Amino acid sequence: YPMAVGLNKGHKVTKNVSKPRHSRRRGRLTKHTKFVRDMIREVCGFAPYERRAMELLKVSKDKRALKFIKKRVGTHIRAKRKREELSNVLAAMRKAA
Amino acid sequence: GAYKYIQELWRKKQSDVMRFLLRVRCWQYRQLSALHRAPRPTRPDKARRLGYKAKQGYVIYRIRVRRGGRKRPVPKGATYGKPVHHGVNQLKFARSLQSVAEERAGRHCGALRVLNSYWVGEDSTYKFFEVILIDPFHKAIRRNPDTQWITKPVHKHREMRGLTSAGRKSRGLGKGHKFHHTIGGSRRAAWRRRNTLQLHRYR
Amino acid sequence: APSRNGMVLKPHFHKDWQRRVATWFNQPARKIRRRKARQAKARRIAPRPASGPIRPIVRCPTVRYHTKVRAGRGFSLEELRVAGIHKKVARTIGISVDPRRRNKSTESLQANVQRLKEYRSKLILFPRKPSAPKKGDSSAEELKLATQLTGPVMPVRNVYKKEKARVITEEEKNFKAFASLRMARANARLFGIRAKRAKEAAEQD
Amino acid sequence: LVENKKAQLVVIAHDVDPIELVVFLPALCRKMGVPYCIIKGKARLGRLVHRKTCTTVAFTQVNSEDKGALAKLVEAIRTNYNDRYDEIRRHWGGNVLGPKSVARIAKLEKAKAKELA
RNA sequence: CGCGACCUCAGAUCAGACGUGGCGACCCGCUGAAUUUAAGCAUAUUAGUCAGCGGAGGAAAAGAAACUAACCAGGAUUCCCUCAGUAACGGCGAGUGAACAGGGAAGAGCCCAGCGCCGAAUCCCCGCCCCGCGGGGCGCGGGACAUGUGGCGUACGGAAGA
RNA sequence: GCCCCCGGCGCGCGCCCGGGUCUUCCCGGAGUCGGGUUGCUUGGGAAUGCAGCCCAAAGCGGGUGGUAAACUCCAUCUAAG
Ligand SMILES: [Mg+2]
Ligand SMILES: [Mg+2]
Ligand SMILES: [Mg+2]
Ligand SMILES: [Mg+2]
Ligand SMILES: [Mg+2]
Ligand SMILES: [Mg+2]
Ligand SMILES: [Mg+2]
Ligand SMILES: [Mg+2]
Ligand SMILES: [Mg+2]
Ligand SMILES: [Mg+2]
Ligand SMILES: [Mg+2]
Ligand SMILES: [Mg+2]
Ligand SMILES: [Mg+2]
Ligand SMILES: [Mg+2]
Ligand SMILES: [Mg+2]
Ligand SMILES: [Mg+2]
Ligand SMILES: [Mg+2]
Ligand SMILES: [Mg+2]
Repeated sequence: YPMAVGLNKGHKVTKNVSKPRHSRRRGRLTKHTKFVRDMIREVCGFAPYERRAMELLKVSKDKRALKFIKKRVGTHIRAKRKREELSNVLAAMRKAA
Repeated sequence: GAYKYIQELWRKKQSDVMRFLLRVRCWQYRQLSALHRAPRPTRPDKARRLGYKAKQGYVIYRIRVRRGGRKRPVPKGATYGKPVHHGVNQLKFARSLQSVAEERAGRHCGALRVLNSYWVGEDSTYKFFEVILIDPFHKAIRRNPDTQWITKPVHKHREMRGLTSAGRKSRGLGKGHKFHHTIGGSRRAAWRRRNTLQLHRYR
Repeated sequence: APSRNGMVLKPHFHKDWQRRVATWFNQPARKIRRRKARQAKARRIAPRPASGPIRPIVRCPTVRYHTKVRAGRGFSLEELRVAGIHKKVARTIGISVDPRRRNKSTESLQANVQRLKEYRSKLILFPRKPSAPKKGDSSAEELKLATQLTGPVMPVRNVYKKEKARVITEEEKNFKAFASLRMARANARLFGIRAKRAKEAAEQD
Repeated sequence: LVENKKAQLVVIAHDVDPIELVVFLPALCRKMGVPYCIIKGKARLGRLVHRKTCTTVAFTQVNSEDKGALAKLVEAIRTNYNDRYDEIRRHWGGNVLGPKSVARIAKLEKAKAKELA
């Protein structure tokens, strides 16, 4: 009892569950380059927005810290990721201590 | 091995280790002249992924441009038109500063052929580039049939017809719904065929 | 300017069009350029067919045209890999290759493998040196014609269904409906909220 | 060879003017544990390679009669560099004024000491 | 003091090559008005056009997807028929105005950095010979380029190694 | 029929391990993308593209999917050579 519209939309067919494309394997974290960034983090340091944000992360407010990052980098999607990325910095500060 | 580390250290260009190295090199270049020869590229990774193979035939001209938009050259701002075209102090010049840096070099040395260019500093007013140049007559490049192509004279003055990577990002070419303004070749060949009338034999 | 009853006409002739008008009086000449371009292409080659790369079979992507079928551009790498032959081997055979094309449908996928099994059955090739690997004997004087016309296999041949006759049965003329479109169309629009209204019914507690 | 522990002593030139080519080395040999030395003369590394500058030399396969020469040095090279990596991490050089203005403040000490005497 | 190395540099009627200028119909990159029309006139329209400026070729430009799609899915560009005077724009006025489909012409696809492996296995010039004429090239010795990284296998359709 | 030139078979140079499956590891382009704004342009409208200025990236990442903004599920591509 097929249906052109509805929740089971269109012609019922056979899938082809097969191997993905290679280009999807693009931004994978790749244990060679894990080493490079976490060697060069201990070389360089941080940026002046990041360091004050880590002073803001401790005592000020979580929500002010994200509104700071979202004011310094582009989107709310990146402000989440940058706040998560620097939280694991701060966790390795005071719990590898 | 290390060209990943140069890439990653030059990546984060706001940290202390690099903000010294950027700020001194911004002082370093400003006391030199307008066009001269850096003997070897000061970002040896970044030249190399644009086409620099460290042998004879390839020159680097470190080149300097001034920041800011363009002021229209009408005298005293008297532009003599409708009240749209009083745009004296705020016009911003549909090319990038990098394309201007490619123009000044390649027409200064007309023997040479521009390949690409990259960023090496800006502090308040100036903006400093490097330009990689190909000598289309030396035997290191007229042999080696990877890079024979740049001799064939349709690639004469590639920067001033807007054809390097700085030039493609000027014209705005791509694919799809974001680039309908230039539907064949260029936006002028877009206008030519999208406003040619087809007056036919049998119409 | 306008007058008694007539349609509002907005032509685009304010722009000075007479400078930019392409005139087609060069239309018979290019047509004779191009027969004599294809025929110049005909007697260069050899035994190999003009329009010689074989095309795949592709359904047309819309809701409007997906009930017909079309010679695409290239056989899928994974289609062509089921036939077992390597990539740049295959272009020398005279098969078109396209890396961009997926295969979601094994009814589509196997239909092209049948087409490649057809073409490799069809193929009479010639060697450089007659060591006899994948080569042809003295074969019908280059198989009766050197060149094919509009694809090697007539790629359209759009397949038709008969389903010739049947008795109508009980419970199909008893149950089927217009309304099972309307019930299902309204089922789809309300799947989001009926999930949520019952979810907050049991979240209330 | 440093990333795969394949060399045993690393010799770094003084004067490679794109300094980017350096500042990842002494942390990398720190994390790997291969001892390194900062040495003077990029041409002086070139003279043992027949080239103008050489920037880096890694002693990889030692001879028979030379391992005893090597550990006699790698003791001395860990003694300065590798053991004091927490000290080398915080050397903030510079901030030295000119001797004209330094002699100005030293004379300013004398009269300010004349306030104190 | 004195030498030697390298780097930044400059000098030359140095050895040998190269660019300049022209025509500008068609192409490419920037710059850019106004008359006109709205029954007036500013936004709009004229038009991203004429004029200005720079570059090239027998074609140029474009090009092997950070695409279209929204379902039985297609599959680089360029060009033509249609989509269309249509979605959209606009003192929502005057007007302006695309694209994906679909059918044709034509159809050709590839490389490099990075990643490491190969002892720089690569390259230019000079010297001396080889070679047959019409002229330009392949086999030997020195001087450079070159580790701030030439070359061979390598490209995201995966690839490499055993 | 006369002269001149060019493209279709054959003595010597220069070069040569390809195909499948399994195990192992390898796998990427930055003052750039994006965000702010300001001009100009486009049919592109809660900003199509370009450009200046400032702010400035990531890796299960990034851009897109046509009304701004989150929470998603999925489709699809691999940018700054
Ligand atoms: Mg040189
Ligand atoms: Mg008519
Ligand atoms: Mg009338
Ligand atoms: Mg007119
Ligand atoms: Mg009037
Ligand atoms: Mg306009
Ligand atoms: Mg003009
Ligand atoms: Mg000229
Ligand atoms: Mg010419
Ligand atoms: Mg052409
Ligand atoms: Mg291109
Ligand atoms: Mg119509
Ligand atoms: Mg317009
Ligand atoms: Mg407009
Ligand atoms: Mg992604
Ligand atoms: Mg993102
Ligand atoms: Mg969404
Ligand atoms: Mg790709």
